[PDB]
Amino acid sequence: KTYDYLFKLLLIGDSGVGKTCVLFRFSEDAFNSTFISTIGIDFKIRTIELDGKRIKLQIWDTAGQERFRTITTAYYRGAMGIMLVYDITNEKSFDNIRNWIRNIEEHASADVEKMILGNKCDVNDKRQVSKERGEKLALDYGIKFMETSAKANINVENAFFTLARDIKAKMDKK
Amino acid sequence: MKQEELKRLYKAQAIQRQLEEVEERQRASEIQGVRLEKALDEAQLLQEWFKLVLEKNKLMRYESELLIMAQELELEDHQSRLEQKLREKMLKEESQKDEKDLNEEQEVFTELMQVIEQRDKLVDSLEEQRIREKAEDQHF
Ligand SMILES: Nc1nc2c(ncn2[C@@H]2O[C@H](COP(=O)(O)OP(=O)(O)NP(=O)(O)O)[C@@H](O)[C@H]2O)c(=O)[nH]1
Ligand SMILES: [Mg+2]
Repeated sequence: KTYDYLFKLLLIGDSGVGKTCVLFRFSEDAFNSTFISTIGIDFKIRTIELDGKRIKLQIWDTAGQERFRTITTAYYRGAMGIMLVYDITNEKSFDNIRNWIRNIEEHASADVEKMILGNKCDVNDKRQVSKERGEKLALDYGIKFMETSAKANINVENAFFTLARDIKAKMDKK
Repeated sequence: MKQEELKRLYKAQAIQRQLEEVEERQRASEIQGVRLEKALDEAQLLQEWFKLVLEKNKLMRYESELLIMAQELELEDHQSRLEQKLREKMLKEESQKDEKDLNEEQEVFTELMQVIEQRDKLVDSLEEQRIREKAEDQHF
């Protein structure tokens, strides 16, 4: 009804980095410390109005665990935006972003937009990846990066808004 | 008691409330339809009947839409059930799983994924409605 067009987005990243909680706060304004790992894949809707335009966000939430990596790969192709999520409190998550990008190249069609977020920045205390590291990596790929916190509602909005527009600009400009 | 499936049920009920309003005015619109059909200043009333055709159209768009929203929530519920059932099955160790347990665990995983599939099919068909509305309403 309300939506001019809808975009399919995808959240990928090692298990536990908070993809589900990120999607939860974006769509619901809420958070739950309880850890319940995504089984297979899920998706949620949020319609937004940027540029005077309402766009229906169909956001797919992949399971981080290798068990389902198989299945999650199936949904890379239709994706029109993808967000690679790593955990500031875990560096190994940060290093697997390369593995995720390889996955993107094997399954997502090259035109895909891309964005990287380091989440759980609400507490620096156990930070093991400096924010500077993350940004220079993103710039190495050229794609936009941001730190976020689903616990504190920091940049979740911001992030989804900007990837949503970049796909807009790219597709209407075409 | 339940927890924030609540939202799903209140919303389902609201959807059927406005559904109810809608086929209410579908009945009314249809009856004025056959009244003015019986009629055929006449120019003015033709303008009015034109308004009513527009109205039937708008009502159909809203109605088919509401029907989808309804089945969306039904699927979301079914998904919730299926998911928590699979997890309870997954807590037992693989060593303790026999063929019945393994296979039905299996079975609920696939039913689950298929339910997700149909959710998306509703998103897509909802979209074909959006684009057709754009396309024929382009003349308007
Ligand atoms: N402090 C903090 N904790 C967070 C944040 N986001 C998620 N968490 C916590 O970190 C854990 C990860 O949750 P989850 O969203 O399921 O991560 P995930 O990447 O979806 N896991 P999986 O990929 O297996 O489904 C949870 O215990 C959650 O409460 C955040 O922004 N800040
Ligand atoms: Mg998850």
